[PDB]
Amino acid sequence: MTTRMIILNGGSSAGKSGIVRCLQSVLPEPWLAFGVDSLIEAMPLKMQSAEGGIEFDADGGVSIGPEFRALEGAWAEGVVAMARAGARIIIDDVFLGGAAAQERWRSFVGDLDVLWVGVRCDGAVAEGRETARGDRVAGMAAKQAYVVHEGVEYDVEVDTTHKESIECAWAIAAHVVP
Amino acid sequence: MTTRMIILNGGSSAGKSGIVRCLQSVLPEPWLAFGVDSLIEAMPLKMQSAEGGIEFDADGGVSIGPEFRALEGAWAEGVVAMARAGARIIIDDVFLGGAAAQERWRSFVGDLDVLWVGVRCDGAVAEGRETARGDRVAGMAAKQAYVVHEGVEYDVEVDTTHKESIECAWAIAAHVVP
Amino acid sequence: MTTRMIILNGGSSAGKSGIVRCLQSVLPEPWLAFGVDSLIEAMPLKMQSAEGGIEFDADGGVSIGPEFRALEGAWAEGVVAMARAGARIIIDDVFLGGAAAQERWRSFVGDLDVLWVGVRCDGAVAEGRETARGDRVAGMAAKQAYVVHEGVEYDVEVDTTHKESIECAWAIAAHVVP
Amino acid sequence: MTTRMIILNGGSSAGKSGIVRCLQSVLPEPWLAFGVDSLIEAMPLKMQSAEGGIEFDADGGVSIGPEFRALEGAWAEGVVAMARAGARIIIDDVFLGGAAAQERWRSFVGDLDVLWVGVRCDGAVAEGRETARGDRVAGMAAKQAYVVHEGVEYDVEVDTTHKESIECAWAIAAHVVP
Repeated sequence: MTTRMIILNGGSSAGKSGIVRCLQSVLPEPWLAFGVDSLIEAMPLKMQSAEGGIEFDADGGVSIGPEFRALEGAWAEGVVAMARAGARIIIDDVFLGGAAAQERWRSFVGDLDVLWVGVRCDGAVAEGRETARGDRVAGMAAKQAYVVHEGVEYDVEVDTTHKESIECAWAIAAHVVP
Repeated sequence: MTTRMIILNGGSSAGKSGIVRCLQSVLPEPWLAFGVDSLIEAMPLKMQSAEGGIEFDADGGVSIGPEFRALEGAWAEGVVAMARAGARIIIDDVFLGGAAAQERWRSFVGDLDVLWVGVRCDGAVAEGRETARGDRVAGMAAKQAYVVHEGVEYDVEVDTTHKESIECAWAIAAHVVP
Repeated sequence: MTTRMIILNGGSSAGKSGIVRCLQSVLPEPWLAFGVDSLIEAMPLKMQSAEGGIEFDADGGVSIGPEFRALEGAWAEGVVAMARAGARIIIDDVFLGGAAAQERWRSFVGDLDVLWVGVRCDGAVAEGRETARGDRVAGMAAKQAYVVHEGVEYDVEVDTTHKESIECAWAIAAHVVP
Repeated sequence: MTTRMIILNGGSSAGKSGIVRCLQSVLPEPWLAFGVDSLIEAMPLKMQSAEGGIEFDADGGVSIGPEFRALEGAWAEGVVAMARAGARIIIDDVFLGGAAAQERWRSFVGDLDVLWVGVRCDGAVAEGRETARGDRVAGMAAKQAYVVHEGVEYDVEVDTTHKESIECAWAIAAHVVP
C-alpha cells in the first residue's frame, strides 16, 4: 500500500541527485536519501584503488570488483532494513548491469513496497552537464546514458533532457502512495 | 582587440558556474575563473557574521556592508591586474546593485578589453534549481532573477531557462576574440 | 569473537573523522564508515530547519527533536543490519545524551560484537581545532568536549590532545578482533 | 611598517590551511586568504591533465609545467596588487623549488611589506595527517616535508608537530605589524 522505498536508476549526470533533493523538499514526510555516491563515500578511500572495488578508466568506463559487490550487498540490506523499520528511503543508483542490477535489488527488497523510477537524459546533453558540473572523470555520462536502462522495468519514467528536476520530482511524488 | 576578461552577471542559480566551467573546457587558451563565491571563500569566516560584510536573511535576501565592499574593491583590482599581466580571466558575479554594480566594475576595468555577459533564467525555474542544488539559504534565486539585470548593458546574453550550460558557453565563446 | 562494529563517541572536533579514515586505511579488511554527519547529509535539508529535527543555536548548542530521533533510530537498525549481513561497520557519533545515548545504541546492537571507543580531547584544544577546520557554527567543540562521555562505558579510550589520529587509530585497531 | 601580506610556506599537510583560518579568526583586521589550492581551483579542470600545467604521479610526486607557471605568475601579480590596493593578504604556498620559489615571490612582491612564515612538521606525522584528512593522492606530505624549506628564509617559523594551529597562529600574529 504505502510506498516504503523509492529507487531511481539513471546514468551519471542524468540528474538523479537533483531530483532526489527536490523529492526530499516536496514530499511532506521526511525521506532519507542514500545512493551509490554516499556509498563510495562510506567505503575506505583505498577502495577506489583496488581489485574487488571500483576503478574508473581514462574514458569514464567503470568496473566493479567482488570486494565492492560484497560491501554494496550488505549496504543494500541495510537501507532495506531502514525502510522495514519505518523510515522512508530514497535511493539513487547506476545500474551498470542493466536488468541484472534490478534483479539484485529485487532480491534484497523482497515484498517491500518499492517505487521504481527511471531517470533518462540524452547522452550528449548529459555529457554537457558532466562538463558543467566539473566532474573529475569525463566520459561517464555518455557511456552510461542508455545501457543502464536496458531491460529495466520502471513504475515511472522521467526525462531530464527537457524537464527541470523539480518538475520530474513532481511527477515522481505523484506516484508516491502515503 | 583580444578579449582579456569575461564578466558574467546573473542571479543565484542562473547557471553562472556551470557556464564558467564549460567555458574553461571549451576555450582553447587557459582561462582562470574567479567569482563572488570564491571571494566569499577567501574572506574570513567571521565576515559572514558582521556589519560591513555579508549577511543572508531568512527569505534569501542579501546585504553587503562597507567592510565587504572594501575587500571586494581590492579583489577587483587584483583580478584586473591578473588580466593586465597576461592571464585570461573569467569572472561571474551577482550585480545586486544593477547598473551601479556594472559601473563599479567599469571603474576598475579601465580600458581593458572586456566581454560583458548576461546570464538570465526565469525566477521560478531558478528557484527550482536552487532546491535541486541543495543551496543552504532558499529564496535567493527568485529575489535576484531580474533586478540584477536592471540597467545593465551586455555584449552577449544567454538564457538558461531552455538552453544547456554547454550551449550557452558556445554562444559566449563565439564572441571571445583571440 | 570477531569484531563486527566499531562505535566511536566524542565531542565535535575531537578528531573522530580523522581517526575513522585512519582506521579504514590501517585495517586490512574493508570497513564501511557512517556517522552522525553522513546521517545529517542523508536527511532532507529542511530537517535542519524544523521541530522534531536538529537545530544549532548561536553558541554551538544542539537540540534534537522527535522527527530526527525517529529517522536516526531507523538508520541505526540499518547499519546494525549491515553488520549483521557481514559488512564491517565503523560508526562515529556524538552522545549528547551521555549514557542514555549509549543505551539507545545498546538496544539496537543487541548481541552484536561491538568495540566501544571513547575519543577525548581537551575543550580548549578542540575549540581551537574547530576554528582551524572552519566549522560553520563555533562553540560545539567546547560544549560537547566532556558531557558526551558522562556515564559512558568504553572498551578503549584515546585522547587526541597529544596523540595524532594515526596513532589513536593504531591503538584502536589493536583491540579489533579479526 | 604595516604588514601588507603574510606568506606561509610548508609541505602538504603541514597545517597551512588550518593556521590560515586561525589567522583570519585571530587577526582584528579582515585578511583575505588565497593559496595554491584556490589557484588550482580557479584553473580550468583540464589543467590537471596537461603538459604545461600540474600533474601528480602515483607516489605523490608533483610537477609543474610552463602553462601552469604562466598563470601562477599572473595570479601572483594579482594578489600583490590586491595588497597594494589596501587589502590585507594571506597566502599559503608549497615551495617545491625551495629558495628559487622564494625568489620568484620576491620578484613579484617588490618593496611590499611581507611577513615570511615557515610552517614545518615532521614527515611521518604529516603523512599520518595526510591519511587522516583523506587526501586523494597519498605521498605528498612525506615528499614535501623538508625540501620545500631548503634555502628558504623566514621571518617566523612554526612547527605543527607538537603545536596546535591556533597556537602557531598566535605566534604568527605576534609578528604582524598593524
